[PDB]
Formats: sequence, C-alpha cells, structure tokens
Amino acid sequence: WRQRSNTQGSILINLLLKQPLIPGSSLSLCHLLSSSSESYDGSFSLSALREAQNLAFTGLNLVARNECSRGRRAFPLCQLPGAVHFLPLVQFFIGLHCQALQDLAAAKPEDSVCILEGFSVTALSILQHLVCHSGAVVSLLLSGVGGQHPLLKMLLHLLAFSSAATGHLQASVLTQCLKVLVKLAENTSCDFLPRFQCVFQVLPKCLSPETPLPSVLLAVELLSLLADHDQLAPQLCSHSEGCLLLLLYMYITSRPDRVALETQWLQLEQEVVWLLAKLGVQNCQCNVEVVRALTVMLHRQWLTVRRAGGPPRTDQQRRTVRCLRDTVLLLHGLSQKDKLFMMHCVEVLHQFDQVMPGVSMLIRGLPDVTDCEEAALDDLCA
Amino acid sequence: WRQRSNTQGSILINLLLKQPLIPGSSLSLCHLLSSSSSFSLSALREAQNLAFTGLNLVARNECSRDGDPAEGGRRAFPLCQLPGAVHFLPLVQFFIGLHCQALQDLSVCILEGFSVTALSILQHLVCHSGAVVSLLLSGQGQHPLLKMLLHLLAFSSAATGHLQASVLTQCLKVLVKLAENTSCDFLPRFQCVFQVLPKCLSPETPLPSVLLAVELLSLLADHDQLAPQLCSHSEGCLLLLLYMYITSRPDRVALETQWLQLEQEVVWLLAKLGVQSVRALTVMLHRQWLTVRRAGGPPRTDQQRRTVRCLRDTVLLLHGLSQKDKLFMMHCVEVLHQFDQVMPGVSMLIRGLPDVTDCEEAALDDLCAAETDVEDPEVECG
Amino acid sequence: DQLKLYEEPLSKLIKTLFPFEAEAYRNIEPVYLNMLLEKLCVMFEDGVLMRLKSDLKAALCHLLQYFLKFVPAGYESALQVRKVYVRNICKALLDVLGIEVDAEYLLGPLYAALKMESMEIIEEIQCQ
Ligand SMILES: [Zn+2]
Repeated sequence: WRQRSNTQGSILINLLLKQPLIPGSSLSLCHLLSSSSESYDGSFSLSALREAQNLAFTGLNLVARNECSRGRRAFPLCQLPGAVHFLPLVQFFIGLHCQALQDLAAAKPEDSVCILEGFSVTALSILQHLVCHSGAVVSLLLSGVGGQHPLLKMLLHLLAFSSAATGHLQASVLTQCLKVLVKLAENTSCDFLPRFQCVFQVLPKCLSPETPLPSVLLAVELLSLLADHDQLAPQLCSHSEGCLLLLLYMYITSRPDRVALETQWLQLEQEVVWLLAKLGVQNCQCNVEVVRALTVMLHRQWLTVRRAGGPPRTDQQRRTVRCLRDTVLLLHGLSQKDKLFMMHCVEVLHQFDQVMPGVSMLIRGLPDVTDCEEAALDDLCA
Repeated sequence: WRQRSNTQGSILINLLLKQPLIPGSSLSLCHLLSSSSSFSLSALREAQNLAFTGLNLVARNECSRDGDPAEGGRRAFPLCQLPGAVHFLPLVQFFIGLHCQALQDLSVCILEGFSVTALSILQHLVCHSGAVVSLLLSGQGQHPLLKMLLHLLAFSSAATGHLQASVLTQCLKVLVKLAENTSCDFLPRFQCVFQVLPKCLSPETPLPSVLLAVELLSLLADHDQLAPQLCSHSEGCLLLLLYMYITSRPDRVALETQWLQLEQEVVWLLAKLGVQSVRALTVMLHRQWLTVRRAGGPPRTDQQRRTVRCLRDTVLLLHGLSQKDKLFMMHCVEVLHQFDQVMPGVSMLIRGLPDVTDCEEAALDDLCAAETDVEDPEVECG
Repeated sequence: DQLKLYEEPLSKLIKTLFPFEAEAYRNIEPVYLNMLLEKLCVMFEDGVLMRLKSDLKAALCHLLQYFLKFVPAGYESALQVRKVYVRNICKALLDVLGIEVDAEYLLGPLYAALKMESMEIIEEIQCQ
C-alpha cells in the first residue's frame, strides 16, 4: 500500500532524524550531513565530502517524499530509492577510518580515528535503519563484483580489522557492523548467502572469548541466519581448531569477564539454542562439546529457577523457562543424533541427572506442555 | 488526493533539510548542532533536542489529510496546524537571541550567518503552518522572538553593512510571510510590528528589502484599520519615501526586472489603497514606455510582458487618481511633457494588445493627451 | 478529446512556469522542481511519447529542455541523481525515437542532452 509506504518512509526518515541514534553517542544523522572534519582526504576530499553530503541530503528529501511500495527478500521492507542516495555519504564516512585502520596497521592517527569511529558508529546505525525499511539499497549491496560491493568491501575490511583485535573502539564498531550484517542476512535471499563466505572467514575472530557478549550475540544471530543454505550449513565444522562452534560453546560454558547483569547473560544462550534448533531442522568435538555446554547451561538455569519456583511473573523468568524448554528439546535431539552423548557427557552428566527430575517437574508445572518435550524428557529418563 | 501532500504540506523537511536556502554560507541546521556555537551550551542543547523532536514530529505529522477540512478561518490557504515546528521554534529563538545580543553591542560575525540561516528557517516554518504563525503573533513582549526580530529590523535600519543587509531581506521575507499568513483580525496585533516598517522605509534600504516591504504594505493595507494608521505618518503619509524611491532609483546594480517587480507591487498596493477607500507614476511610465516603444511589437520576452501589464495598471491608477481628485492635473504640469508624451504612446501600445478591458480602455479615452505641441517654427531649424 | 480540451492551456502553463529564459529556476524551490524531475522521469518510463495522442508531447519535451539546459545540474537533486534521471530519460527517448512520424519535438531534447555530454567531456579533457 502507498499509505503504508508513506508511513514507512516517515519511519525511516525519523529513525534518521532523532536524538543521536545510539544513546550515549552524542553524534546524530546531521553529525554526518555537515561535518567540519578537520584533518582519507585524498580519496574523500572535503569537496568530495560535501558531494557525498548533498547526495545524502537529496536522498533524505526523496525518502521524506518516499512512496516505496514493497520469497527472495524475507520481508518486503520498502525497496526505497533514497537509500542508495544516502549510500554516498555513508560510503564516504565508512571508507573513513577504514583507510585509517588500514594505515595504522601499515604503521605497525588514533586520536582522530576515535572520533572517526564514533562518526562511523552513527553511520552504521543509519545503515541499520536503511536496511530496516528498504530493499533498493539492500539488493544493490547484495550485487557484488563476483568480488564485493564497494561499501560491502570497506565494511568487511573494517570488520576484519575490529575482529582481529577487540580493543577500545573496535568492539563497539564491531557490534554496530554486525547489527548491519545480521540485518543484511535477514533481508537477503539464498543466492547472496554464499557471498558472506568471507564473513565466515572473518567470523572466528568475532566468536573469540575476548569479544564481549553483545558482539558475539549478534555474531550467533548472523550464523543462525546463514544456516539456511546448503552451501553455508556445511561451513560449520571439520576444522580442528574450533570451526566457529568449539569457540561458541567455550564462550557459553565459560562466560568471559561476565561484566553484565543476569538477564544480559542467557541472551547468548537463547540465541545459541535457537541457532542449534535451526541447525537441527536443517563428530568435530564440534559435535561433542555442544553436549556438555548445553547441559551446563540447562543446569545453571534449573538452579536459578529451582531456587525460587514461583510463577513466571518477570520477563526474564519466562525467558529462562522457555530457554529451559527449548534446551531440553535440544538435548533430546542431541541424544537422537549421537550415541556417544551419554558417554562423552560424563564430566557433567551428574549435573544433568540431578536436573532431570527437577526439570521434568518444572516442565509438568508449565500449563502449556508440548508433547514432544514431554516425551523427550521421558526418553532422557533412564 | 490521498497523500494530502503531507511531504509538501509539512515543514518541507526536504527544504528544511537542504543546502543553504540563502546564497552561500553552506549551513543545513544540525551542522549547527555539530556547531556547539542564552549564551552557553546550556539551553542550546535543550533547544537542539526540541528542534530535533519537532522535526521528527513534522515527519510523522499528518495534520491535514485527504483534503484538509479542519483548517478553517477567514485566512485563505490555511496551511495546517502542524504543532511540530512549534518545538523547532525554540532553537531559532535561542539563535536569534544570541544574534540580537551580538547586535546590541558594538562580538562575532558567524552568529549573523547563523542568524540569516535561522531567518530562512523561520520563513520555511511560517510557510507551512497556520497554528505556528498564529502563536508567533499571539505568543507585552509576547513571544520574545517577535520583539527581538523587530529589534533586529531596527538594528539593520542603521549601519547597514552586508550581514544586516541580508538580515533585512530575510526578516522582511518572514514578516511578509507572517503578515500574509495572518487573518484580518491579527493585523491589529500586527500593528506593533508594523510600527517598525518606517525605518525600513528609510532611503537607505536596498531593493530586495524594499520590494518585500511594499508586499508587507499591501498585506497591511488589506486591513481596514492598518491602512489609515500607516497613512497617518508625517512625511507623505508614509508613502513619500516610496514614491521618491521610484523616481530616485538609488541602485544601479539592481536589474530593471527587479525594479519592475517593485513597480508592479507598488501600483497594486496603491490600487488596493483605492479599493479600501503622480510624479513617481509618471517617471516609471516614462522609463517603461521608452523601453516598450523602442520595440515595434508585442513583448516576446516575459519581462517586457510584465512591463506592458505594468503600463496597463499604471494608467489604471492614473485615471483613478484623476477621477478621484482633480488636483491631478496641476500635480502633472511639472511633468506635463513626460505625461503628454507617455499617455498617447502607452495608449497606442495597449491598443496594440488584442485583449481589451474597456475600463483601462475607458481610461485611455479619458486622458488621451495628444500631440504635445501646437507647431514648431520651421525657419532656422537645426 | 479529454486531452484536447486542455492541451493548449496545459502547454501554456508549461511554457509560463518553465520559460526559456535562464534563472527561471530560481523562482521555484529546488525540492519542488526535483519532485517535478522525478515525475517527468517516471512519465518517460511510461513512454508517454507513444502512449499519448497529441504531439503538442512537444510541451513535455520543452519542459525537459528547461530542466536540462536552463536549470543547472546539481541544484534540485545531486548531479548523480539528476544524471541517472536523464539516463532513464534519454533511454526512453531512444525507444520512442525508434518509431515516430515527426522528430522536431524530439531532436531538440537529444541535442541538449548530447550537448551537455559534450561540455562535460570538454571539461574532463580541459587541456589534454
Ligand atoms: Zn565441529
């Protein structure tokens, strides 16, 4: 519809206009439209800067006047034209500090690239918004040289940059670019899915333990989005070091640095169990490790819920118990798929056995019980 | 008619978010938010957030829909309520307060460029909301921005310079916009702002401010109480300055096309002065008649077509004054030669126009000054 | 006939709102004429030259001229946006060029477009 089209264009432009998009980042969409930018000025000169800026301003006018209407793309967001006209300014500002991270890698400056990286955080928020309600810019990106789209190339470049080292700015800009990337993967089709194979190479450095939980959470969401491809699903294991699985499970088992509240924790676990369900509905130690990690997560959640059964009144409580439900169904799937399950889970098997009657009692306590999970628990009983 | 031109009928956020409306200075709005530059970041960021919120509101604002039956009043072209720009008003209020403080003292100049961009902003605001302009006028010092822009007009009336020269133009733009956007009842409260116009009627003001001032004079003379009050001045009932600007021709860089805009506005204002109830008319008719008579046919260019219509309504005003007041003829004797040569010429030229009026044509048949002579001595000629 | 009864007033309104004389674009706000530009773009995507009945098409081509030569590039929209606009334009102009009985109202458009192309080529070979 066109009324809905105009409302979605208004929603996009608003998500661009607001208080600085990413709370705490004092910079906004204007923070980019008119930038002093005192000193790559060669590839992106101040004249080229104003060129990208008025390109963007024209595109913003267009999406103010937007009527972009709507199996390939999961959701018919907008197919909005003004998005690729913002693409000049964001391309400029994202090649910005990408050139500079590359140069600092060549030296191996920082005082300016911190500001550049804040600018690019705002730019990546704009990117997320313009992949929120769009599809002209979303499809144009998916059209690489093979090869890759220029903006896609520079964002993957700075992504590998931030994924190699999780220092001061790299973690934040990494979180932002992974948000962009999971939006792309949600909005693409199966044809462009093999194009993210470069991201599959960049991804182990992202799933490293040193990376904070928001980043790795977005990375797991990206992996689960990628799993819907016969070419990407095999791109999980047969790699001895971790294959982006052993790393994930050592992260969920041993949460690194744990600097967050409790409900922040288990967000990763929910994404992980949803991802493993996605993989199931589709022998590394990639197969063996997911068993003990799932058991230990189920165990800690069974403790946190058994200490105070009560009613599921807080949102984190119902989230934890639903995580318990999908976790036990996943454990039953693990027992179905492998026979060494009981044998190689012995190091934690006791913690699973003590949870088993408690977790079954909890499940029976739920007024809603999927018979699959009930019979799964019964099979887990020995 | 379903979109209602929400995008055009809005603030024109595309316009509000566009390269400098004024010639140069390369601004855009939060570029000013990027510009940390009622004297502190205190309440500066408050006004900035209020303006960003109002921008998001107007983007989401659909005050008029499918035809706008809500906008009612004697004011023709009631734009829409649009409460959004209300929240944008504090930012320009603060910037123009800083500007007025920089004007009252004998400072910095960038605030004045920011000031004129704020004036252009105001012009855009009052361009697209009747509720906004109604509160601008209503709210003694009501709506201190109004009193301080009057003070800006006074500050620019003397010691013109170049920045204040632009301030003259843009402030006259916004006032004539506010004036034209207000109903007849608001002219009585517009009289306070009208009291400042005599200083803009000083023989110093440049041509753009002059023509905008004549437009404001017409908008005020549409009122039945504002016209005699404005004509209650001392020099020539406030019109002596205007008439001597016609004859004086103070600017030579000012194109005669802009002069013709000025002339048509003046003659239309005086025609309205007639419907609400000579030297300058004659000299402008002299110039325009020379220009049209040097051409041997209908004006093929648009500027000369407007010149011909100016001849039309100018002889209309001339016959109106002569029939109203018989002192017209000895108000003509000092310029009787110019008159007796232009009247037959312009009357034959309008006879050259195929369309007729029979009223202006009755005027031609009424005045018809001919032959300007009796005969010249052929003896010792040349 | 519905077209015919307002053809000539429409064309007069085109010529008046879009006079030949330069600076005529300064009278109107660039976002106005920019949405006018995209409008004419989507019109040529419709192949109006074939789909319409009366060639007096000449008025819309004259409007296209007004846009191209009298109005500078980069004022309403960006030069790249206006560029892709006129790209779709001249492509539709070619499609209609393939089949037409008279060319007067079309040859001028192509001349203006190729003229601006020549000028930008000269600028990018400014001295070489
Ligand atoms: Zn594996």
